[PDB]
Amino acid sequence: MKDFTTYLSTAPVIATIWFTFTAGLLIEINRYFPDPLVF
Amino acid sequence: LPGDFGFDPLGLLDPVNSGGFIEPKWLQYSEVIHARWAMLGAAGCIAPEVLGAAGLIPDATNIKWFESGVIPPAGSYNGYWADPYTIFFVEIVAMQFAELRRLQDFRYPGSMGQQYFLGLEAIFKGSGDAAYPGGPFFNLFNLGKTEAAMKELKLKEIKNGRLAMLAMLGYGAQAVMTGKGPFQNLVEHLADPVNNNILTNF
Amino acid sequence: RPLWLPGSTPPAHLKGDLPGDFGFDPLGLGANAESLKWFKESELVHSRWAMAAVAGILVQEIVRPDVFWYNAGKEVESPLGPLGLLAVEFFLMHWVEVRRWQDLRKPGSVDQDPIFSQYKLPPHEVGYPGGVFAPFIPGDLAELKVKEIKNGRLAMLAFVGFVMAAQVTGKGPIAALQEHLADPWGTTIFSKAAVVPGQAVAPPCKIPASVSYKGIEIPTPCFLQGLWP
Amino acid sequence: VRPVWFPGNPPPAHLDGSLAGDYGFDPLFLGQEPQTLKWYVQAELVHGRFAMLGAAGIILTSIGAKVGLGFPEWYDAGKVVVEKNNIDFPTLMVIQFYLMGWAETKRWYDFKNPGSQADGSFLGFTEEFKGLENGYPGGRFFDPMGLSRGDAAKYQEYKQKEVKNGRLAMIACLGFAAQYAATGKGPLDNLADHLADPNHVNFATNGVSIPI
Amino acid sequence: RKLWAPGVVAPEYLKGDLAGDYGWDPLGLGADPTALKWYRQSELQHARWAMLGVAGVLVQEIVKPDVYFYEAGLPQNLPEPFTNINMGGLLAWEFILMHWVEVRRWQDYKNFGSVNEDPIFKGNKVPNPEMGYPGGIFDPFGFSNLKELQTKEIKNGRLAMIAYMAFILQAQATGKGPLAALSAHLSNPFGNNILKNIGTCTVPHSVDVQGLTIPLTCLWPGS
Repeated sequence: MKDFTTYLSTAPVIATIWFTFTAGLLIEINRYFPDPLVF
Repeated sequence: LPGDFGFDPLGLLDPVNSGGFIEPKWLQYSEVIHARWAMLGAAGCIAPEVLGAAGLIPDATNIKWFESGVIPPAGSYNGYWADPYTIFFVEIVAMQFAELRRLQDFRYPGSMGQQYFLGLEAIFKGSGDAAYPGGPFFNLFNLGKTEAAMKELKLKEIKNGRLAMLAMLGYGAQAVMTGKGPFQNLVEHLADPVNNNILTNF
Repeated sequence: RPLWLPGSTPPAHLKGDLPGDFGFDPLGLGANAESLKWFKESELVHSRWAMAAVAGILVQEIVRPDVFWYNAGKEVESPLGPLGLLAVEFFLMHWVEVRRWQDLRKPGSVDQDPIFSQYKLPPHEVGYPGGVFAPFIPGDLAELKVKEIKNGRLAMLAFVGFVMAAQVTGKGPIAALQEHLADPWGTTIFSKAAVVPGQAVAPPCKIPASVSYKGIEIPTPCFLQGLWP
Repeated sequence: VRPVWFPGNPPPAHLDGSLAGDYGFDPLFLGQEPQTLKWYVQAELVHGRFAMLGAAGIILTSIGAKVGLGFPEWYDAGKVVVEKNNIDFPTLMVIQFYLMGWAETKRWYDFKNPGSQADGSFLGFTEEFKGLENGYPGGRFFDPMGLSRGDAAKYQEYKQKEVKNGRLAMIACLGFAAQYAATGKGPLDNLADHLADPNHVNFATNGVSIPI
Repeated sequence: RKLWAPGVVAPEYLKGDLAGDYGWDPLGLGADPTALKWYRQSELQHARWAMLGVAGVLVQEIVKPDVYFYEAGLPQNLPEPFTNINMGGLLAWEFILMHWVEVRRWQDYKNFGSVNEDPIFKGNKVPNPEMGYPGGIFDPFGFSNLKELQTKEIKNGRLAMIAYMAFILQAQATGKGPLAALSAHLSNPFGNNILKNIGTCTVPHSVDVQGLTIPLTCLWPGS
């Protein structure tokens, strides 16, 4: 289990998950709020 | 050892570098398992047809075995007190328990006679050998207290079981080819050992 | 020792010192002595309340029949302002209850008539004021207390059974008694209802609905209606 | 030696039998770590108690429904009561939020710091917000009847019964959810139905659960 | 000692110390002593109860050969003094008194020797030698040897259990009393048998009592 936790704290997987999180954030943003131009 | 006529052409009994379930113990274990199964299957498929042939059972019964409904395309019976799947469900859970505890033995001998199982644990000490527990239940009567007659019974079991496996093969093959009862085929080939044969059915 | 079960074993904290025990606390809740004194007090309290209640309801049903004691709350009349009556009630009760509770939480602390300094109650037991509170005593508290607790628990049972009998028949307890006597066989909740996988049945209540008093119209539901059998 | 969740195999390391309901069941070793395990203990306790709440309210309401008391079916009840009353859904929700937040935050920071919540910094109370154990805040408030402070043995037995009935209540509320998701009816209705025909009232008859 | 089969071996614990023993515990249930006493008590329970049952059904079949005991359970099926009584009060008295006496027997099994006296007329007590063996007033004539007594008791009781169950099944099948079934097998042993009557029980499928109907049952999906 601890081995698993360490494997998840490895670098590229963390980069992965953070990017996935951010991207899903912004995609949902555009979904619910389409066509942003100003403000 | 029982049923060994040296009949191992490819030499599967090779002990060196064994493993997995390619291992003489599990191998012969499965052998006798399937053999007993085939004994039971022969009895099951054969009973109702000859039983109706004696008319001692009703004609609503004695349908050809495969027409039970196990393969509904092959035909089903109705009159069953519940649903096919209804039966099948409890059937699953029951056999799950049975086979699981049998395996728990095979992996850890006697290790199903310790956790509380309703007093049926001395019954579940069996022995130091799968396929041959014994115990008060799995050996009701002390039949074979001598090892000579013991191995005699063992060989008889082996021969009977392998033969019954062959019989199941025959049942399936004929019921596929002619699409009739095995008992039907018996009556036929008795009507003509000449004109009622697999050669006729081409 | 006489036990609430012949041939059984009392629990840990139960021995028989306090009257009314015979080794009964299957839940063993009499462990903490603080809460235990608390509960002794509370049980005495309830017992005495209920004894008074059954006595009054009985005697009143007797002398002034046809007046449903259960519905006296509704059908009482008096030229006095009900609001003033309940006010006097609340204040009187707040006083007496705070006195008894202050004495419980702090034993032997209010034993004086705070007005007439001459008057001050001797030392006594919580739940046993006595002295003025018990001026005349025939016999021994040894038996008085056991009889007290016995009669009190019994009267609690009496009161609650009266309430049930009313909700089921609307009759005063004496009326229900005469009814039972009339038909020993058919006057039973047995002969009134039963439950079976096929179907269930329960007797209907006689307490009709929200009672319409002088403008308020009190909502009057039933006590755990659906599960009467 | 204690009855394992699976007879025959040995239990895991971090599973021994110290806490009630331990039958050696962590096939995924989630409790390999002590902190996480203890946290999970508290979480299971909380969730089981919530499920107990859920089952009790459900069954009461369903009885009140089936018998002619006009009680709505639970999954409709929230809407129907907010409609029958003049209440404002968001107001209800936000007050409930306030309350659960404060209390659950107290619990949270007590899990963090085991005893800092009974310091008396609160109005005047002390040790009445002091946890007896993890997930066991036994005090004068969370145990006024003082069951924990007498017969620790029967107390442990009660813990056993607690976690037992808690897992039971969790599976029960899940079951109710499933009964409605399938039949669209009241669980007590479906109950009386299976009573009518166990042979022909079941998921196999629903054909939905098992899709054949 | 003759055992329960020619040549079979006995379990370690079956010694015949209890009557009617023949070394027959194929499923080792007689392992725990506590459960063993539990089960011996229950065995005697069921043996005696079924003994009384066959006795009653037999004598009533003899005297009033029309009641069909299997249907005697109805209020209409009651004698002269009372045949339209309230099953309510019936159940009332019955359940009360039985719960009492059963709690008495239960305290017995729990503490052998605990409640031997009449708790009110305290000049009254029966000495119990054995669990499930009150005697005393329960033995008005004091025949207590005791061993053969117990042997005949347990043996005949097991056999009576069997017979009563047989009567139940035969009634379900042919809808008739064992008297009728025997007269049937005598009029014809070839006819009048299970081979013909099989697969269909006469279960009248949930008759209705004064207040409601009771679901009915059959030992097999014969219908």
